[PDB]
Order: sequence, then C-alpha cells, then structure tokens
Amino acid sequence: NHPMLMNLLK
Amino acid sequence: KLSEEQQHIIAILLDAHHKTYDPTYADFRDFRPPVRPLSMLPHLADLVSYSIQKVIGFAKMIPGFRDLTSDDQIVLLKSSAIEVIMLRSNQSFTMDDMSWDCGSQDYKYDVTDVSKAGHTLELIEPLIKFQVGLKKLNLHEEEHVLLMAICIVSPDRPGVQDAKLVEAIQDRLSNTLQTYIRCRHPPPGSHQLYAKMIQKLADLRSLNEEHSKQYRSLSFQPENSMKLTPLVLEVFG
Ligand SMILES: [O]C(=O)[C][C][C]OC1=[C][C]=C(C2345B678B9%10%11B6%12%13B96%14B%109%15B%1172B932B437B%1285B%1363C%14%1527C2=[C][C]=C(C([O])(C(F)(F)F)C(F)(F)F)[C]=[C]2)[C]=[C]1
Repeated sequence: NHPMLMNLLK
Repeated sequence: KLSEEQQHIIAILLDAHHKTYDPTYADFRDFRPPVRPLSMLPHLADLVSYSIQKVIGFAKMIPGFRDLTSDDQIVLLKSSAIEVIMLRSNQSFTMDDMSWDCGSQDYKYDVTDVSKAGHTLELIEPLIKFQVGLKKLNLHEEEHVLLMAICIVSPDRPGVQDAKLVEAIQDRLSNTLQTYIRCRHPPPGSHQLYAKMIQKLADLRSLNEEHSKQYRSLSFQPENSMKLTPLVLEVFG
C-alpha cells in the first residue's frame, strides 16, 4: 500500500 | 570518551545531511509558483513533497536503519516525516522576522504564507515557538543531524513491530549525542542541552498530532487534495 516509499527506500 | 564508532557515526550523518540538503535551494525552480483561496498550497505542497524525498535519502544513511524490516522502515518514516521536515526547516528559519528564508524573497515564508496553504494558528503559533526555541539552542551541525536521526528511529511509534531493535539503534545515537555534548560542546552552551533537545522531540509529537488533524480536515476536501502530490498523499494518508 506504499509503493513510492518502498521504491525510495530500496 | 568519544569512541571510534561514535566519531564514525557523526561523520556519516554529517555527510548524509550534506548530500540531502542543498543550501543554494537550486531545485525550487521545479516547484509550482508561490502566489501571495489557499493560494500557497501548490507551492508548499511541492516543497514538502521534495523535502520528504530528501528525508528518506538521509534516513537510508543512518547507521543500522536498513537492518530494519521494510514495514518498520516505512512505519518510522510515515510517523516522523513532518517532524523531521520541521527540524530540517530550522536551518532556513530566521528570528529577524520569524520566517523561513530560502535564499530569495519569492521563497521566503512567514505565518501568512503557511495560513495560505490551509493551516491555522493552532499549528502555526506552537510551530513558531518551536522554531524559536530550537534556533536559540545554537546546535552544532553535529547535534542537528543526530537529532534528526534520533527522531526518525523512535521505538514508540505506532505499528512498530520490532521495537527492541529500533530502541537499540536509537540508543547508539543517543549515547553518541550525549557523549558528543560532554566532550565537544563548551559550557555554558552545553548546560542541560541534551534534556533541552529531548524536550524538542516532545514538542514535535504535539506538532505532529495537530498537523495530521489539520491535514485530515483540508485533505477531506477533494478540491484541496487535487493540489497535493502523490507522494504527500501516500505519506500523510
Ligand atoms: O532545501 C530544502 O531541502 C527544503 C527547503 C528548506 O526546508 C524546509 C522544509 C519545510 C518547510 C516548512 B515550514 B512552514 B513549516 B510549514 B511550511 B514551511 B513548510 B513545512 B515547515 B512546515 C510547512 C508545511 C507543512 C505542512 C504542509 C501540508 O500539510 C502538507 F500537505 F504539505 F504536508 C499542506 F497541506 F499544508 F501543504 C505544508 C507546508 C520549510 C523549509
């Protein structure tokens, strides 16, 4: 439910 | 004594801040323009959205942060974002006219600009008191970046799954900060400085609460949510 955060944290 | 590990931690956080905070403010060209009827909401939404991206770049560089689960990294960032953004904004804040001065008159923000993005004095009065009391601490850059890191890695955030490990990473930073103040911050500036910095984390919890209250009120109007960014919507709900 948090795709952009997940991508930024990767 | 400031151990080798502690001096390492400070060097990494200093560099992490320099890589995520541009004091020339060059990227403000990309934001929607300020207009001075929530006229400042597009510009200030864009400002916050950019700041969120920078806060995440800083967070990934905190020693130990990436040993957390993805869900715990996400919990810690969503719950801390507006607090770190208020802390990091203190660098531009000036007590001459109680404003955030980002290098240009067009990009200088006062209480009237913040109200023109939908927020009220219930938030803005304590926010200015906070910016003033923080600015009066005259933090070393070393203390400023430790405070931002300690804020992010907080074990009492709701939804934290592995609170024991969050608490372990935060304690490494708090002992680094406590030992830094004793060894490198001369008196009388250092008097109760750690307790004063912890009090600012408490002030930030109350500011966080009011921000989300006002955020839910304004974002419940679709006419306003249309002016937000996708990232702001994911982080603040
Ligand atoms: O340089 C680099 O990096 C950067 C530069 C530099 O820093 C910085 C950061 C930040 C800032 C800031 B200050 B005032 B205070 B207020 B304003 B201004 B903004 B924030 B802080 B807070 C804000 C805000 C909130 C919230 C909102 C909201 O809420 C959101 F949604 F957004 F969240 C709205 F809705 F209202 F919009 C908005 C705004 C500044 C500065």
